[PDB]
Amino acid sequence: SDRVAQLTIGNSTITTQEAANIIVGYGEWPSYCSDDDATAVDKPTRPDVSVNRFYTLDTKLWEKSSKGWYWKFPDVLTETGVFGQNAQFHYLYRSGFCIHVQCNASKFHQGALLVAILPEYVIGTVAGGTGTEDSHPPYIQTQPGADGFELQHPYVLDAGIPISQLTVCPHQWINLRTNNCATIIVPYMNTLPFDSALNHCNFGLLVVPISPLDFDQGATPVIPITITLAPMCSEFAGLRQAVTQ
Amino acid sequence: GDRVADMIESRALTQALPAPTGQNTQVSSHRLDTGEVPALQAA
Ligand SMILES: *[C@@H]1O[C@H](CO)[C@@H](O[C@@H]2O[C@H](CO)[C@@H](O[C@@H]3O[C@H](CO[C@H]4O[C@H](CO[C@H]5O[C@H](CO)[C@@H](O)[C@H](O)[C@@H]5O[C@H]5O[C@H](CO)[C@@H](O)[C@H](O)[C@@H]5O)[C@@H](O)[C@H](O[C@H]5O[C@H](CO)[C@@H](O)[C@H](O)[C@@H]5O[C@H]5O[C@H](CO)[C@@H](O)[C@H](O)[C@@H]5O)[C@@H]4O)[C@@H](O)[C@H](O[C@H]4O[C@H](CO)[C@@H](O)[C@H](O)[C@@H]4O[C@H]4O[C@H](CO)[C@@H](O)[C@H](O)[C@@H]4O[C@H]4O[C@H](CO)[C@@H](O)[C@H](O)[C@@H]4O)[C@@H]3O)[C@H](O)[C@H]2NC(C)=O)[C@H](O)[C@H]1NC(C)=O
Repeated sequence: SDRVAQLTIGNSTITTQEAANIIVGYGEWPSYCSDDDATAVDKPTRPDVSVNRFYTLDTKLWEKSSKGWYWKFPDVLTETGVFGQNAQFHYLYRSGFCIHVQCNASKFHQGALLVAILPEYVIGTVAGGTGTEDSHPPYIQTQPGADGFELQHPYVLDAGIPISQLTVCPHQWINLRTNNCATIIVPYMNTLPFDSALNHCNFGLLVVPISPLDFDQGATPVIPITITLAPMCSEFAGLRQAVTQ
Repeated sequence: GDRVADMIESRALTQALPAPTGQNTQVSSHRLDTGEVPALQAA
């Protein structure tokens, strides 16, 4: 009654029969902006079906020597579907997300992942190596899009913060002896109630193998990791022509 | 001590309303209506 689930929203459902449990980030569901909070005076659009779908984005192969990946949300979906068309026309934006990452393996493979969220995941550099040149990260390390980006130094998460206490932020583990998926429901976290969808990326989805993959030779050596996400309770405002960046 | 009627018959337009905050914006919808036009002013 906990191992088996089904998440239907929009026209797309996903079934899982070896889940762990759904955690709701910071204990509350995504919701619409109340009139106590809103400052924009134009009526928002709320598509309510066409953008609240599980978008399956990409597939990272996980071998025995991987480091970890990250996806900046919502810039994984400003190139995809009716979410990517409404977020490019409209200046303002708010939504929550239901984030579901699948990674199946046999009952002989082993290894654990820490799929975790963290809001305002800013990216530092190696500062020129020795630490004296103020190098800023490029635009693709900042906002990789639906392609994702691989961590260089996952012990410090490319930001000088340790991964050992990433477990404070909303997370759950995918260890291949127990579960194969990890649902994380995230509300809209930001100070101001709407923001731009092209500039500001509210959070980043860190997916790091902490305990590495291991399997005896003869088993299937290709163990993919696919993340599917669904913008919940999304609404846009401030209509103008299409910007792409 | 007069019999004339000329002498015996011989003011702000705006009211200061209290306004602590800026005024709210009530919900409007579309309107397809002739006769009345709120945009066309006379400057
Ligand atoms: C001029 O001159 C110049 C100079 O020379 C030249 O150049 C050249 O070029 C060429 C071409 O390109 C080249 O060659 C190539 O190479 C490549 C590479 O190699 C490298 O690298 C690798 C990598 O590794 C990785 O992975 C692994 C697993 O796999 C792991 O373990 C590790 O760790 C790593 O990891 C990393 O990375 C990754 C990526 O992804 C990531 O993710 C992670 O994170 C990490 O970081 C390596 O390994 C190698 O190493 C080597 O070496 C060393 C030394 O030190 C040793 O120790 C080792 O062991 C090795 O050795 C081995 O191996 C190799 C291979 O690799 C071989 O060759 C040798 O002999 C031995 O055995 C390196 O470093 C490669 O890849 C390639 O190969 C390919 O091809 C060939 C022919 O061509 C063949 O034969 C093979 O087989 C292969 O094939 C494959 O692949 C493909 C593509 O990919 C595919 O498609 C196919 O299908 C296949 O697959 C298959 O098979 C396999 C087996 O193998 C299996 O597994 C699978 O499943 C399937 O079935 C090539 O070779 C070169 O290099 C260069 N050079 C140099 C020096 O380098 C030029 O060219 C000229 N010019 C003209 C015009 O000519």
